Amino acid sequence: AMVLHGDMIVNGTVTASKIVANNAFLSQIGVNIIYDRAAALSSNPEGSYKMKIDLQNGYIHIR
Amino acid sequence: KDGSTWKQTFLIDAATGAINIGLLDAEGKAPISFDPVKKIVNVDGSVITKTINAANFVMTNLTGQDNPAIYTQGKTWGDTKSGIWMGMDNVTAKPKLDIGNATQYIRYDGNILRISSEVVAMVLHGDMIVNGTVTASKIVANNAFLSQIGVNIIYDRAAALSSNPEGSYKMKIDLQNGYIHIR
Amino acid sequence: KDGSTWKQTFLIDAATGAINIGLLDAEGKAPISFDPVKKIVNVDGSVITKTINAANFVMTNLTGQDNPAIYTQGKTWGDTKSGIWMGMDNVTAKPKLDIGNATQYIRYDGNILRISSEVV
Repeated sequence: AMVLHGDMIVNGTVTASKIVANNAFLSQIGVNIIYDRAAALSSNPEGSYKMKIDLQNGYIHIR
Repeated sequence: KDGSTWKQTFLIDAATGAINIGLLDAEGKAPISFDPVKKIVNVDGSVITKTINAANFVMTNLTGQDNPAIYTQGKTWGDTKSGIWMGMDNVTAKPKLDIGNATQYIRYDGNILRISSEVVAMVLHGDMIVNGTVTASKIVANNAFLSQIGVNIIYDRAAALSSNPEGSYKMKIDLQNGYIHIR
Repeated sequence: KDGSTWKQTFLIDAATGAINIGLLDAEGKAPISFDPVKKIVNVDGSVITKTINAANFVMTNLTGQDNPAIYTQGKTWGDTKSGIWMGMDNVTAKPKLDIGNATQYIRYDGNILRISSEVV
């Protein structure tokens, strides 16, 4: 329900439950456990990937 | 009396109970003339109106084809003009409405609405547990306290916000073909 | 008749076609008095109204400075009050509108709108 005719400097909080886009010129990030859309958009986001860099427990799994 | 024109204004006739006031323009009627026979209360216009007591909202004398409505005469739901229309339309049995032009406006029908316009179009005064689907085409933010992720081929905003998201980066971890390129 | 005040209500004069009803408050007029000479249909107020047939929407007798509009008397587009205003404003030639206060409301002008509010 957001039809856009201008540029938004949001003075509130931009929350959400899902996100699809083509790119993102962001400022600072957060990604707990590196899946990929090689698996995410693909079925089972824990599906076909080659290396999942989880920064929580010294986890560099290389495939 | 006037010239050869016996202009008559007030009348009461003991033949049909007709009660007439004001000059005549109709074939046998005047703006505020009356006819208790086949009773009808006919009036029009009010220079001063500072009050009502009931709504004066519905339209009747035709249950279906006098649609209850307060609207701009000469414009309705589907006109390119920037006029207005409100009330309970009865050709659809439920309210029609349109405020503004045909591109930057608010349209409504008794069942659904069409507001093809923005606002500064998500202004937020509360916290959202979205019960729908939050889709999008682009995203810019300062951080994200997410739950689960997806990132096909690890670029960086060292390249993404920078020109050519395939631009200046140092290691692109694509999880699709055993691709760890280190620079 | 009353006291030394000959309060007159109904009248018809064969000098100017004047048709008068009700007590007088104006200089030479009454709420539902009439004057077919320089014709005018003047009335006001209706205790019972359960019907209309045409909109009763436009405002005329001044093409530009009687703006076609149904609105709260004493408030319009740009007032901090929480009143309302609707219709085809003619000082801008197109509809003005505002429902609610000056912070949590919906504003509109014939061309554009300003709804500085949320929804869930």
